[PDB]
Amino acid sequence: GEPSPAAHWAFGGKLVQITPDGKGVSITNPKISGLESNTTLSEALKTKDFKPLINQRLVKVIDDVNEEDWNLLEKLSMDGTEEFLKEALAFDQIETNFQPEGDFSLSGNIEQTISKNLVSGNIKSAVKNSLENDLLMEAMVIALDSNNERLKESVKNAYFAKYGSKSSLSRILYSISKREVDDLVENLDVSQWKFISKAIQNLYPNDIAQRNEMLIKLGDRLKENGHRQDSLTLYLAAGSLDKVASIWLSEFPDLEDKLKKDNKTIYEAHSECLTEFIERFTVFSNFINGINNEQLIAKFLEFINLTTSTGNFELATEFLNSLPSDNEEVKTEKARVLIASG
Amino acid sequence: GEPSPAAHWAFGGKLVQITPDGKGVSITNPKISGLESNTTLSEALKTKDFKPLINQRLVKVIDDVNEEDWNLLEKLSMDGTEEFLKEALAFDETNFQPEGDFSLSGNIEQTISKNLVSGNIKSAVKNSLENDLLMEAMVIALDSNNERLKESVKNAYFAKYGSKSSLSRILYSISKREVDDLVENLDVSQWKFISKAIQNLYPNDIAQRNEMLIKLGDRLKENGHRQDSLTLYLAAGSLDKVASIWLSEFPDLEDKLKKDNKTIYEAHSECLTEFIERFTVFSNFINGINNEQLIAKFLEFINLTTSTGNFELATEFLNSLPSDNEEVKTEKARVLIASG
Amino acid sequence: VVIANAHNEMIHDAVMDYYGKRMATCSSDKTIKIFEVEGETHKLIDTLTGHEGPVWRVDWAHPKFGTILASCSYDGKVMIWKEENGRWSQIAVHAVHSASVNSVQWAPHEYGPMLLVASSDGKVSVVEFKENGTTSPIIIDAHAIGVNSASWAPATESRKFVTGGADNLVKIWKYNSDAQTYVLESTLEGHSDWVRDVAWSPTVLLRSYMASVSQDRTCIIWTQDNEQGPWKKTLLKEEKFPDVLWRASWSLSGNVLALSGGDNKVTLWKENLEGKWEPA
Amino acid sequence: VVIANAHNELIHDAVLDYYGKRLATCSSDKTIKIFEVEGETHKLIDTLTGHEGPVWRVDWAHPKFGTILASCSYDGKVLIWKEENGRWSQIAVHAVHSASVNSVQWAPHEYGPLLLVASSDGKVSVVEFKENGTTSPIIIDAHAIGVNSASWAPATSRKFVTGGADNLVKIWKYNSDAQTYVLESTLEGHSDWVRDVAWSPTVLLRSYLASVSQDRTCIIWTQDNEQGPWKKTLLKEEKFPDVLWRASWSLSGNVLALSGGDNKVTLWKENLEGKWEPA
Repeated sequence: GEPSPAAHWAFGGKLVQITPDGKGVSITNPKISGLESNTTLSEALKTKDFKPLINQRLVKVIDDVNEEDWNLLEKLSMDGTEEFLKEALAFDQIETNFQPEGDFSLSGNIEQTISKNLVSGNIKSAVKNSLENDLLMEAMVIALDSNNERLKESVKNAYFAKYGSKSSLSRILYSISKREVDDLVENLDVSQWKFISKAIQNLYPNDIAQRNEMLIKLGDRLKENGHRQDSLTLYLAAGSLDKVASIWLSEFPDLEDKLKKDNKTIYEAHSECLTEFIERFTVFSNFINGINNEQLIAKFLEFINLTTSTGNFELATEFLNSLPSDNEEVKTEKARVLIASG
Repeated sequence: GEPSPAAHWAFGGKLVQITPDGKGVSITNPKISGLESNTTLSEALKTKDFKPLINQRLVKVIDDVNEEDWNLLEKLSMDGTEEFLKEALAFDETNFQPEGDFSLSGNIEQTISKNLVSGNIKSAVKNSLENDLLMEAMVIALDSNNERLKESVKNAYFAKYGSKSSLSRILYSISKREVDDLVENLDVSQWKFISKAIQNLYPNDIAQRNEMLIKLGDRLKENGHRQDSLTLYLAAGSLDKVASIWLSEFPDLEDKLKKDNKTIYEAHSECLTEFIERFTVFSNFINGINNEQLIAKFLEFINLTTSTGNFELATEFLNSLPSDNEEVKTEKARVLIASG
Repeated sequence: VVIANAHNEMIHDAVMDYYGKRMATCSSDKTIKIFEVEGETHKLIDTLTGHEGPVWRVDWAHPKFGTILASCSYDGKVMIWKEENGRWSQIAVHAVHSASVNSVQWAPHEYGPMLLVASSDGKVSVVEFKENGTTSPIIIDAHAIGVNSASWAPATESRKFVTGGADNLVKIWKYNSDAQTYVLESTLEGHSDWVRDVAWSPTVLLRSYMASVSQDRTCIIWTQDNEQGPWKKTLLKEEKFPDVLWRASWSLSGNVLALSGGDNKVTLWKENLEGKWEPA
Repeated sequence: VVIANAHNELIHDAVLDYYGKRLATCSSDKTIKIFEVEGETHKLIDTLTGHEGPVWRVDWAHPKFGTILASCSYDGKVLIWKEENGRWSQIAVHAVHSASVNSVQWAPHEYGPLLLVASSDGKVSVVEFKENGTTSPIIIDAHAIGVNSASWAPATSRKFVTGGADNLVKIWKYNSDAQTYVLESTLEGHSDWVRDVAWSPTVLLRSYLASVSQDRTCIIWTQDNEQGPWKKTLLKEEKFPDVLWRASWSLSGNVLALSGGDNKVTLWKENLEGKWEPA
C-alpha cells in the first residue's frame, strides 16, 4: 500500500499514471525528443501540396543520389508531370542536272539484259537481274518508278541483307521500314535513349500498353547500365510505380547504414530512413499513374506503427487505407486505430 | 513503082507489110527472141500469188545483195507481213536478322535517324542527299507516296551516274518516258532495242511510233545496216524510203548486168523489169505514187510492155500512176484505143 | 485528460484496454473501476467488487477473447471479469496462493488466454482458461521471502517470463514439455534490497531487454543477445533515486523506459547510441 | 491477119496510125484506102481520091493535131487528109516540086504539124500549116539526080537524114543565121541509088541510121556523140539477093525491118559486138 505513480505506456503513445493525491488518474501523450507527429506530411497529403515537404527534405538531404531524387521531385512539383516529360525527352534543293551526250552503247551481258527487260515492259524481271548482280542503286532507281509492292520491297530487303550489319544508319532504317523498335529498344546504344524513347512514341501513339511495355524495357536497360536518373524518367513516363519502388526498396538497406554511421542509434537510423523512404514515395506516387509489392506493404505497416505512436491516428488511417484490405494485418490494424481514434 | 513489102512497125509491136501478090496488106506481131510479154507478172498481179514470180527471180537472181531482197520477199511470202516483223524484231537475297549492340556513330547518321522517327520523312532525304548517302535517301523514298520527293532522288542519281554507265543513261530515258536519246546515240548494233523502246513508249500513238521507227531506219541504212533499215521501214509503212533506196541502187545494178554479156538494151530491159517486179511484190505486203523518178521509170516499163502486145498488164500499171500526170494521161488514152 | 478523484482510497493501478478507449482503476477500497476515455472525457461504468483486501494490480486481456480485466488483491486471490452485453460480471476466481498476490499479467494472445500470478506466498501460478470453466493450474516456487512481479517475454516452447524477488533475486523461466512446467534459467543478482518490479520488453530487435526496479532504489537493465550470451547488468545511473522504485513499464515501440518511482515522480529513459541511458 | 485485094493495081504503101489499129494504103490506082483491122477481120472505111498519078507513100500524123494522113505521088504533089465528123476530106495541098515526090513524113509532135518532103527533082521541102491554113515552106537543093527518102531525127536542134539517087546519105540540121536546114554531113558508102533512109527513134546516147540501096546492101550509120563521126557498118558482109527498098525501126528495142526486092522481109537487132544479126 505505498503510494506510487504506477505508470504504464499504452497504445497511441499514451502514458497513464495515478495522480499525486493518489485518488485520480492522468492520461497524457508525453514529449519524446526526436519524436513528433509528422504534420507536414499530414498537411501535404491533405492539401496535395508537397512544396513544403519537398523543401524540408531538400534542405537536409543525406547522400547525393537522394539529393538528385528530391531534386527530381522538386522540378516535378513545379513543372508538373507532363511538362517534365516533355522537357526530359526532347532533343538538344540539291543538285539535278543531267544531259545525255554523244554516242554510247550497252556492253556486257548484264547491262544488255536489264534494258531488254525495261523496254520489253518486263519491269519485274529487270529488278531481279539488277539484284542477282550487285546492281543495287539500279534496282532501286527502277522500283522507285513502279507502284508494285511485293517488288518495291524485294529491293529493300536486299538493301538490309548486306548493309544493315555494316552501317548503323542502315540498321535504324531496317526497323523503321519494318515498323518495329524491338531492335532499337534492345541493342541500340543506351546513350541514344532519347531517340528510342521518341521512336517508341511514334510507333505506338494509340497503343499505350505497348508503349509502356517498351518504355519500361528501355527503362530497365538504362538502370542496369548506370543511368539511374534516366531510368526514373522512362519509368515515370510509363507510369510504372512498381519499378521505382524496387530501385528504391533495394537502395534502402545501404541508406539506413549511412545514417547509422551518422552517429545515430538503431532506432534513430531505422526511423529516419523509413520516414524519408515514405515521404519520397508518397510524393513521387502523386505525379505518377498508379500496393501489391510484399516488401513495400511491410514497410507501410512499419510506418503505420511509428505513426500511431506519435499519436497521429488520422495520418495512420490514411496509409492503412492505401493497403489491400485483404491483409488480415492491415485488417486488424484498421480495427485498432478505428476503435482508438473514433 | 517497083514491087516491095514496104514494111513498117507500129504501136503494140505490130508489123505491116504488103503481100507478094502486091495487092494485100498483112499485119502481124513478130516473135522477137528475147522479148516476151510478162505473163508471170500479169498472172501473179491478178492471183496475187507471187510464189512463182518470187521463185523465178530467186532462181535467176544477179548479185548477192539482190538475192537478199528476193529472199526477204521469199519468206515474207510465206509467213506474211505481220508474222514476219515478229520473228524479225524480237530477241534471241532477302532476310537479315539484327544482332548485338550498335550505335549511332557520327553526326550524319544521328541527324537522319532523328528525322525518321520524328515522322519527318521529308527532311531525312534532304539530309541524306546533302551527303553521299544516296543509297539510303533512295530507301527512305521507296517507302513514301510523296511523288516530288519520291522523284527528287532519281534526278539526283542520274545527276552523277547517267554519264558513267550506259545502263544508267538508258534508265534515265525509260524513266523520263523518252526515246530521242537512244534513237540518236545508242549504238546502231543494239537497234532491235531502240526498236522495242518505240513500240513500248508509243503503243497507242502510231504517227509518232512511225516517225521514230523511220528516224531509226535512216540511221541504220546510213551506218551499214541496209537489210535492217528495210525491216524497220517495212514496219513504219514507208514505201517511199524503200523506193528511194532502190532507185539509187539502180545504176550500179544495171551496170553489173551490162558486164554480164548483154547489149545496152538487154541490160536496160532486164534491169527495169527486176526493179518493177521487186517493187510490186514489196508494195504488196507493206502499208503504202509521189516520187518523180519512180513515176518516170514507171512510164518506161509501160512502153516495154505495150511493145510486147500485153496491153492488159500495161493498163494495170497505168492505173496505179497518178491520173494527174499528162504523160500518164496520154498513154492511158493511147493504150485504150490500141487495145479497144 | 485527468479523471480527478476516481476512488476514495489511495489508487494502486491505472491500466487501459488494448485500444486505449476504456481504462481500469483499482484501490485499497477493495474495488476496481472500468472507464471510457475520449479527448478529455471520462465515463464511469461498473465498479468491480468481491475483493476482501486491497486490490494491487490489474491487467487487460487481448480483445481476441473479448473484454476481460484481471485483478489481484491482498486477499490472496486474483479475479477476472468479462463484459458480455455491456454489463460487467465476475467470470472466474483464482485463489491458489496463501497470501497476498502482488502482480498479474496476461500472456501474449498467441500463447492463449493465459494469466501469470505471482504471490507474496513465494510461489507463482500460470493459469489458462479452458471451456467449461475449470482450469488446469500450474504452480512453481520462485523466491525465498516472496514474489513481487511476473512480467512475460514475447512469443517465439520458448515461453519465458521474468520474476522479481522479495529476496532480491530476478529470474528467467522457460517452459519445458519434458519438465511439464516452467523451470528456472537465469538468476541475475544485482539489487541489495527487494525487487519491487520487473518488466520484459517486446522489442524484437537483435538483443533482449529486461528491466528490474527495487527497494534498493535502482534500476538494472538486463541486456542479453542470444542463448549462450549472459545478461549484462547495467545501472540505469550510478547514483540512488531519492526514494524507492515501484514500477517499470515498456513502451510499445521505440523501446522507452517508464520508471514509476516512489518519490511520487515518473521518469522516462532512452538508450543513446553508445548503450547508456538518458531522459526524454 | 491478112486483107487480100485491098487494091487491084499494085500497092506501094501501108501504114498503121498512132494506135496501130487504123490501116491505110496507096497504089497506082491513084487512090488511098482506110481500113479498120481487129483480130483477123477488116472493114474498108473509105477511098481517098485526088492524085493524078500513082501514090508512092503515106504518113499518119500525131493524134494531137487531129486525124490526118499525108500522101505524095508521081504527080509531084502532096495531099493532106482529114477525118472530121466521120468523113475524109482534102484540107491542104503542097506542090512546089517539079518531079515525083517519093516520101513524106510528119516531124515529131513536139515540132508541131511539120512535114518532111523529098522529090526526084533533087529538092527537099519542110512544111508547116500557118495559123490561117496556107503554107510558107523551106525548099533546099539536097541531092543531084533525085531524092528518094527523108526521115526526121528524134527530138532533142532539129535534124533529118535524106537519101538521094547520087548514092549519098545526108544529115541536115536547122540553122538560125540561115533560117534554113544546112548540110551537116555527107556519108559515102553506096555504089548505087539510095532508096530509103530511116533514123531510129532509140533514145540511147548513140544515134542509129539505116540506109537501103539499089546496090543490094543495107548500111547502119552510127554516131556515139557530137564529137564522133558517122561510122559505116554493113548490115551483113554478103550482098543481098535483090534491091533493098525500105527500112523501118520499131518504136522500142531498136529492131530494124528490112524490105527486100525478093519480096522478103528480114528482121535485125544489134549484139554485144556492134554487129547485126537476125532478131
